[PDB]
Amino acid sequence: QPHKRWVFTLNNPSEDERKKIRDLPISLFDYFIVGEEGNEEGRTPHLQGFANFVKKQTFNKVKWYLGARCHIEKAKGTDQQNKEFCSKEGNLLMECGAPRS
DNA sequence: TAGTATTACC
Ligand SMILES: [Mn+2]
Repeated sequence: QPHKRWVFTLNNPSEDERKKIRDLPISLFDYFIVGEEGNEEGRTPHLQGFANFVKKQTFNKVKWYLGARCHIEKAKGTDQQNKEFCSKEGNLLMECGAPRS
């Protein structure tokens, strides 16, 4: 049930929610990336994220760390694929660690 | 899994 690797989307993040995530300790993660997306024409600003935790984490622990309003899923793709997907719009909020095999 | 949404990796 608890799982090491999760993606997340957070739609219309507020400055508070961005700070919560910004302020996460980097010791929590083997790899973590968060991109700001959805800022272009007629479209929803959101965080596009991926977390590879040091330890496996339950669904509700992940929501505690990242925020109540996040949509989260067990990651099916590799760290590298997620790194590319969450970097695709060119405005990264944070990235720490390195992608893992 | 719940929450926010059409954004969400393979
Ligand atoms: Mn996106």
